[PDB]
Amino acid sequence: NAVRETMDVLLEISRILNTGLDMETLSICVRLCEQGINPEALSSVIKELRKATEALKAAENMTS
Amino acid sequence: SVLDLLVQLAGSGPPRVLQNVRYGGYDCCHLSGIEADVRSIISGEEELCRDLIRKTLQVMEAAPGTG
Amino acid sequence: VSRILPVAASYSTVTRFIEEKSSFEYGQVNHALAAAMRTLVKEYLVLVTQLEQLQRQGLLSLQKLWFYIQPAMRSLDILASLATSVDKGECIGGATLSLLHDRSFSYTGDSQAQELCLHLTKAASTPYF
Repeated sequence: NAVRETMDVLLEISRILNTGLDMETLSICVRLCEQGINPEALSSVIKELRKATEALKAAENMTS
Repeated sequence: SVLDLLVQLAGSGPPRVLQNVRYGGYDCCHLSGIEADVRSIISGEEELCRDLIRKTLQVMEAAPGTG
Repeated sequence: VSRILPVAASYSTVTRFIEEKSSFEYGQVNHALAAAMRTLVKEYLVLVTQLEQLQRQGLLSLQKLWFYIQPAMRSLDILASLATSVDKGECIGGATLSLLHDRSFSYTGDSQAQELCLHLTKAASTPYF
């Protein structure tokens, strides 16, 4: 229960923080952090994949 | 580290443009000014939405329509 | 004119088909098929709107309408043929889905019709699925 409450607290916090991490994205980041993955590397990968996803979604939208 | 990652991600969402009593000296234009500004923002936003939908329809009516 | 008019005839058939098959009694499959037809008819109306705009600009004529309408002529012929066949056999449920499969195969000859029918078949199977 404590894990779930921390999870949805982080969800609300990120939503206020104008960063928009979703349910499973937050779970994945939690699992990586307990796996021993640097938060900064996680965020860098997240931002790079956000940019790549934006570009790819634009391209696929005009490719529909 | 999750909080740090959230910190780096912060500000990455879409920006938001819209989201006993007075002692006789508490009479302040700021409260009434804020109310006026809010009621301005509502109206303005509605007319902006109307303009944007009108522009979208104007473009579509100038567009071939099959793609 | 009479070469183009079959498109409008097909349209009057499609409209009657939609109206009939949007009554609850005619079944959810037919309801969704009518909804898809309503989308297609909206597209048709948009096309005719654009042609009206070009009329109102004094920039269209006869053969241009005949040229512009040829893709739409084929599309509407196909749509009305499907609607008429489904109506005349009063197909419901898996019967109608069967008919839609077979028609989609018979309309393999033209890619426009193939794409339209594949869209329709996915959409209509969504309720059935």
